[PDB]
Amino acid sequence: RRDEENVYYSKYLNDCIMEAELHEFFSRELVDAGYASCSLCRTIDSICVIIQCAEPEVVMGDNHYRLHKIEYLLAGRFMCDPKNFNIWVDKIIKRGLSAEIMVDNLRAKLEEAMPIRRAAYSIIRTAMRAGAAGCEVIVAGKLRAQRARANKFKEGCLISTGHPKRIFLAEATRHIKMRQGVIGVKVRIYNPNIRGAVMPDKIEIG
Amino acid sequence: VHIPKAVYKAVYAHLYENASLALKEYWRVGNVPGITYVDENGKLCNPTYLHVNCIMQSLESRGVVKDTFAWRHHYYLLTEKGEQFIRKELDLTDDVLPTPYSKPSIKPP
Amino acid sequence: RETEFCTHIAHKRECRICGNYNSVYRKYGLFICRRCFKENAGKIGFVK
Amino acid sequence: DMHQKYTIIVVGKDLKLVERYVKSIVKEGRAFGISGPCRAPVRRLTITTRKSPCGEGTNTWHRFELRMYKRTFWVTCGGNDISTILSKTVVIPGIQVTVEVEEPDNE
Amino acid sequence: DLLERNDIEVRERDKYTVHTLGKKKNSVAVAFVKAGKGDILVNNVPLALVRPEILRTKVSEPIMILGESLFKGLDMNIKVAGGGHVSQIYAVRQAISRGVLASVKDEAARSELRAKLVSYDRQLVVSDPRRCEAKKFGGRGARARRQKSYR
Amino acid sequence: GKVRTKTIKRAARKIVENNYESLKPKDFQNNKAICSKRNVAIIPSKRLRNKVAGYVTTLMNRVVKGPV
Amino acid sequence: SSVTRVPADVFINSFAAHLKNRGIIKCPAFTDYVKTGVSRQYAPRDADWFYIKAASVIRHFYISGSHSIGVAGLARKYSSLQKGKTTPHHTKRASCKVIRSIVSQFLGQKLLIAGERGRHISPNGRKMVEDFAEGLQK
RNA sequence: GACGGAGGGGUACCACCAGACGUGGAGUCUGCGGCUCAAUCUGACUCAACGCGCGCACCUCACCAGGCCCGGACGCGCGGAGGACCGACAGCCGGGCGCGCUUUCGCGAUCGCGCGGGUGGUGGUGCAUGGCCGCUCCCAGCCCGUGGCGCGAGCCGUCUGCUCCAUUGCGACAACGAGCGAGACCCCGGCCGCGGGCGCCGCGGGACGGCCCGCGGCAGCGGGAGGACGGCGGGGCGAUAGCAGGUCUGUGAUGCCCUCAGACGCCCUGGGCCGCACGCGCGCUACACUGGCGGGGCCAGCCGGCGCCCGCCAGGACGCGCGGAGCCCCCGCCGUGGCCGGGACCGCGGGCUGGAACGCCCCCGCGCACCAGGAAUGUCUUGUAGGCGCCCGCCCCCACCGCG
Repeated sequence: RRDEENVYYSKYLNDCIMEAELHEFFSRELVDAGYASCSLCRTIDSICVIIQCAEPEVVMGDNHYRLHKIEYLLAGRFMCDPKNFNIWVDKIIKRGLSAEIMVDNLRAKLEEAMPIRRAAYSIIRTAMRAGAAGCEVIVAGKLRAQRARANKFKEGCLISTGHPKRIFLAEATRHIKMRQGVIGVKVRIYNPNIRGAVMPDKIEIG
Repeated sequence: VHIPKAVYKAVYAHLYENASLALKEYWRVGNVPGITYVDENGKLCNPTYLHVNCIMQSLESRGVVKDTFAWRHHYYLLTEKGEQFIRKELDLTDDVLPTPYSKPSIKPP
Repeated sequence: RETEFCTHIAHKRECRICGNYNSVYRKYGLFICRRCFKENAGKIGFVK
Repeated sequence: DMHQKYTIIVVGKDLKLVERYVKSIVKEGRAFGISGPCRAPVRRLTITTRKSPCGEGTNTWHRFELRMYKRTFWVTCGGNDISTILSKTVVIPGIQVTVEVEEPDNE
Repeated sequence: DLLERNDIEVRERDKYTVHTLGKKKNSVAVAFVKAGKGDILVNNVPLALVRPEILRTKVSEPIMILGESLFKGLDMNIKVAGGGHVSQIYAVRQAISRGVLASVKDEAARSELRAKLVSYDRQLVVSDPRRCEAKKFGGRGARARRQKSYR
Repeated sequence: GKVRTKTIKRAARKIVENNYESLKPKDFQNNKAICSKRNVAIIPSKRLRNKVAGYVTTLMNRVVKGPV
Repeated sequence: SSVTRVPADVFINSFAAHLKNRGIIKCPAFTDYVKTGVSRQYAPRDADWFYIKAASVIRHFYISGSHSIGVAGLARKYSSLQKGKTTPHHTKRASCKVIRSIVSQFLGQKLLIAGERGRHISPNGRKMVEDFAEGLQK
């Protein structure tokens, strides 16, 4: 027979919302660092964050002053006692392969005057360079005439329907807003590079 | 408006102490978090909610702070030149106490 | 206007992500919105 | 030392991540008497919602459940000593770990 | 009320060597068996009185088909919890019939007793694979949907 | 009704011509070991290993008598 | 074998006679103007209903023994549905105080004994019911 | 390509067999047109509008009848510090607060006022769009590199054959070599091992058209045995291409647009969403004896707090950590009588939750239709239909729904 109050089972939920709130602040202020994912490691109420970034020094910038204002902004926001919050950013190898970095690197060219097909193939170049099986860039919105539509530019085979899809493929959606209207851009990258699983279709023989 | 003078000094020093003022964004009267210190001479606890918010737009437009509202809570941060504005108006002659806590050591993940 | 502002006190639930005054969904104290939930649930962690 | 039992509770949602933590936690029991694992009855907080952002379309419901898992061990060793044992346990991220004294009721 | 650590807790054993289990539609009948005096107090209620009278013959069927030659002088304490009023009764039959075949199982009498078991029901020998089904996202029930609108 | 998927049929052919002697006409399990024996072949998941194994036992029958 | 060998419900009528016969408890005079439950709109018409209820109360308590069984748990063992409302029927509780009168009076008769949480069947109670086990099987 | 009241082949209870459970007829519920209002907020109309945008006394609230106050930030030009402006009791007034009015007391630049630039705005256009679901699509199709073929659109591969849940395979094969989708995969279950236990929970196996016989180049089938399971077990994702499908009313989604101080800001008070001749879509409960009805005996699972006096009860007081459903079934009652079926309305009360009943609960009455349903349709193959209950979504309170 057991007591069911289990008081502690809500704190990991608050931590789950925190990871969410941490993602929403990070993709707002750490886009030039290529922010991908953030982690929460509090065991003794010791806050630890591992931001994933294309290059990590990009996050620290100036002897960690840039990080610390935002480290104690995180503390202030989450009622975390100041200085308990600590962020050790990790550097991302194969920066282009990660989807969130790639979709952002497109919004960065598109918000100016770069062509769509030119930057679609520019983004595709990074995924082939990063050993992705394929990269697909789907831009949507008011391209050309006011009546909107989408251009899908895929190089290399890409999968997206199945359980492998949520084990090998990765993706992100950047809602870029331009001068005429909202032209959301979304780039998916299929990578069979993951060593956590092998496609159950793939077979190797003597 | 006609808010008390103490709040202007209270937010500046707190904004510099944490080098940020993420603010609960509430247009409803209720507990006012962050600047619990509004000096004394009238209060020994937090000031009116409206005062920080109305001041925050004034600071953001002038450029003393930069704001990136995310979820309901605001994510206000003291800007690079804010350090000069805050330090000069508080009459601090030299660079005072901000927020850095050394450099983190490699973590398990 | 000391008396007039917010004379009324009422439960003011809000989607924390959305600020919605409707579809709060506070099943476990969470305020992820009926609609805002799928978009943010992936980081929070929820599975089909 | 105060040889007071500390009940071990690990709240981790990823059954596999928490599985890695269990094997290391049991290992440090060679240092101080680990108890046999008491994995939790699965708790599946459940949220089911209409998929459509608007009300249009046939009602379609997306079923969302995440199983937070608690792992239970019981360890009796010095109160200061248990904190050192946790140095050995792997600090893989996003797990809540607590140790609580099973004190003889103060009497 | 089923698949519990305390499926049988009070028993201290003391000669209940044959331990059986009955699963008949999300219901468990756990029967420790001793070579006693034919006392089958399933749920501490003598087999002679059961809640559904018409269905007593079904519970008597394992004991009657097998016969008193092995059944007499054998006592099984069955605990039944989980499931419903008559689902439990089938679980009780599963426990009783598995047990008497399992008191002489090493001896070849298993083949003759299994023959008595399979002529009656293969379900007495093998557990029921039938449980319950998931409700639809639209309408109520696994196999039923809301009456349609126009068309 | 059962018909094998192309992935199973293709790999099975390789496993029947890689080793006919090692595989067995009716013993599915002997073939199952050869199907998942690391260097000899790898089938991700037991069900797929089972799928190839059923065919490689039928293919073993085919190779034994008048091979296709 | 006190209630196990006998049908406990068959014992319920025999000890219902024994409750008035041995003078255990009394009919509380509210046995004429009150109904058994909010679910059971029908008024009990047996006139010996409080004696069968005070035979049920001890049978429930006897098997559970010192399981700290409280008044509500006894009352919610004869719960029925509420009809007469077009809304689909749902199970509703029996009157807790009619049952509470039974147990509080039974405390004096020593078939009910004070304990942590709910009351239990007293050792004296364990003896009285035992006699009717022989009476029922003989 | 789309259609064919054109063949030849497929196919599924979103079709029909064979059947069952229904609805429509009847009370009531919840919406939807219509009516009326001061307002009865709005989208949404075959499927793919109509218990849909997740329980409307207030908030919500978008609507109406009023009433306050700017929170007009930032510059520029100016005005101004015993003072720019902000407040204020006495009475009146307006439900009402100095809200205005008499009256004269405060108050500290936090600014007054324009000039540009504003916070906004469930204000409009989904026919400016992003996203995100619906539906085509319980259907297997989609395409690619190189080479054929024609000036080319566009074919070939992508096949009448031969199987399948399936472009699932097979065999042929100006095509040859791929791939995405399908299947796999994944999620609970069946069983069976072990590790390991505050809760039964972690990890493996096993089922494979494998094995038997027929008939088949082949694909496979069809009858078998064993077996937890027999040839997807209800299990979730979502090919390609889209549709003026919906939503600016889910947001610091967003274009334009529109308003911006007597605000479409924001707070407040009261009301309306439900008023509601009428038609309609899910629904609930009826029409009783295979049944209402006196207790007794219960027996769960998503999985659960329980206890003492006060009360028929609803409910309270005082407490502490604690402990499971109806259906059915055993025995009474009543006798096919609108009946004791049935509970719809209606009058006194007892309540609770709540600032505030109008909401809901209880009890003593009161006993509407309704006796089995016209045209017309809907849903399904085993733990299924039905039959019966249980938690939760949403909630100060409040399931005839929704997911289970």
